[PDB]
Amino acid sequence: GSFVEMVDNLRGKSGQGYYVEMTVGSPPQTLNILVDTGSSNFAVGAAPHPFLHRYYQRQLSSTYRDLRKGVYVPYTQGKWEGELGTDLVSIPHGPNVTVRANIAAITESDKFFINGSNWEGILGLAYAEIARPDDSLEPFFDSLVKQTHVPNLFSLQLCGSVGGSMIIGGIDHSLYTGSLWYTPIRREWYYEVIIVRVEINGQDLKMDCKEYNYDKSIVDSGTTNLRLPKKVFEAAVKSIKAASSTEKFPDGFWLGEQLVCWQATTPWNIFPVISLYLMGEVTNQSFRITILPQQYLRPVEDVATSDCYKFAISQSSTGTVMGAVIMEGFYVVFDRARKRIGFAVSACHVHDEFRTAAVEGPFVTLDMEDCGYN
Ligand SMILES: NC1=N[C@@]2(c3cc(NC(=O)c4ccc(Br)cn4)ccc3F)OCC[C@H]2CS1
Repeated sequence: GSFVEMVDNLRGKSGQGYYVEMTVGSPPQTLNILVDTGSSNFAVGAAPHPFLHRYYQRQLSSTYRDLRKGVYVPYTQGKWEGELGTDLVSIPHGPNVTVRANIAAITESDKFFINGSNWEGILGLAYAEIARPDDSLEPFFDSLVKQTHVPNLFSLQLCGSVGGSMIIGGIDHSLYTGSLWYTPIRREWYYEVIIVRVEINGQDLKMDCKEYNYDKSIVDSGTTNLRLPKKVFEAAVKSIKAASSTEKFPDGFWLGEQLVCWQATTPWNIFPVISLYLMGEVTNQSFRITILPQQYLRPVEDVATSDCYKFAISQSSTGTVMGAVIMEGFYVVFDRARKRIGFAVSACHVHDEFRTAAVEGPFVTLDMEDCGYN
């Protein structure tokens, strides 16, 4: 019921995302559902795709209502297609409630499900504006807040076989150390934020800060990498290269086109910290989040032809995406009631004896509004 009963309600595997158990229909059908703050549709497998463990069978549900409307969602790395309806939805290890939510019954997809994963649909937690087919399709969390007395916020602790917590309706103070710092949500569509400054190992990148948000910056648990606009990526790598001079590496590595390996002997110490300064709550005030190489150098456990690592910072043409690389350092509070997102040092982030992930402030930063793109 309460927040204790929600601790540790997330599961997954490295590179396959975090999922929460949900029930849909009556009687309740159990599905595992990818937690995605980067989209706004609740969409589940509804047909026996050979790689799904379980799927939504509408014919078995007494409370199912056909909306007599289809939906077609292409995106860069894939597509799904489905039939809109509504049904009763519960979260067993969430608040003690049942709600009537929109469901897209997925009937055809390409490169949407992961071969080998233990989830079979997606929970988009972002805002109606980016819901398919349009913002009249009320996102799940909107329905949850409207139909109940669950407070309008949730928080995510992503750890990594991975685990974590999704606290629906509140904050659990044991999941973080130090204090929460809040950045405003710039516009309620994605969880858009504004980055005001970037440092590699204390050294500023000294770019026009608008480049950091071209054409936007988002917090997205449905993306693995920290993704950076192309110009920003170029400068960051050039600067990460300079700082990690001790060893040299091929161009293909930085591009995520090869891995690089060490004996059972990783010198994380040879790699720099990365700091993002975010717009703060108050005029001219910012704060910074700092991640370790333990967040951006990801063990590739599946290398059959060989301890290898993927460089998990990549180029974007869609703006900055603070994906799992960022969120695994932090307890992240999606404070929808106050249009703000909070960051605190996660009690489960992977670090060593030399260095920690950090959230520090306040700092004084001028023209922070100028960093947003229009
Ligand atoms: N936010 C995102 N949403 C998606 C989307 C995301 C995912 N995510 C993952 O598989 C995933 C997450 C975390 C880790 Br760690 C590893 N993998 C799977 C299918 C999707 F369709 O939906 C609409 C846009 C699309 C791309 S961007």
